[PDB]
Amino acid sequence: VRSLNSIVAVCQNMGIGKDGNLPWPPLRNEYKYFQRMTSTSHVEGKQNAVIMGKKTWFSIPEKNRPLKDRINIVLSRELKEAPKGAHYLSKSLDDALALLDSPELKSKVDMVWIVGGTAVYKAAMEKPINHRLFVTRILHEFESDTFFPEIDYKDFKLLTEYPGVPADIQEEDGIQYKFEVYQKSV
Ligand SMILES: NC(=O)c1ccc[n+]([C@@H]2O[C@H](COP(=O)([O-])OP(=O)(O)OC[C@H]3O[C@@H](n4cnc5c(N)ncnc54)[C@H](OP(=O)(O)O)[C@@H]3O)[C@@H](O)[C@H]2O)c1
Ligand SMILES: [Ca+2]
Ligand SMILES: [Hg+2]
Repeated sequence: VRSLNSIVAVCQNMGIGKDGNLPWPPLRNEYKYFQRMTSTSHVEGKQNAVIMGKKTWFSIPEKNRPLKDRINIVLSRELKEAPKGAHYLSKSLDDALALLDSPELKSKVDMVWIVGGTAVYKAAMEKPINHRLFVTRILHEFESDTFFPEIDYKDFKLLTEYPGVPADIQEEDGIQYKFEVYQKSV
């Protein structure tokens, strides 16, 4: 695989979750952004792949699984088989990466998106591969029990602009946030 993409929503303390869910009530526009970003492939007849941890998979309402129009891969050191609705189960990021290169897959897959949690983000960030990180910074603090790993500001350069990513601070339900994109070049 030539490059990875990661997408995350973070609040002020770099928190990404609480009690198995998100720290904030629903933001419509943030959500649509996530969907649009992870679903949109730039090649006819291909689909994007989403990789996520076990807890993240289970955080999705059951009736809503797997994320439509994407190949869902779940990572677990404990499961024997893919949880019901998931396309593939992998024992590590490496395995997942490998699988994707598999012939069966390689042809069917456009983009690879890492959708968390912590450990998954971390692993992906450490691979010495081209990587783009799409961060939504919510400019408020909510109680969180799960956090985003530390990003190496020497590797990941924040782009000042990116195609299709609004630049201004957004607002919704009295909350402000901004979209940011960082890029690591290998
Ligand atoms: N704000 C956001 O953008 C965002 C995005 C995602 C999730 N969230 C939130 O974060 C929480 C879930 O995140 P989390 O960090 O707690 O959990 P997680 O990464 O989704 O789940 C962890 C489990 O996943 C498996 N796993 C994780 N990384 C792995 C690796 N490299 N190789 C193999 N297995 C791996 C392990 O399963 P086994 O124990 O079976 O081995 C591990 O216990 C929820 O609150 C969710 O709502 C927020
Ligand atoms: Ca476990
Ligand atoms: Hg927070």
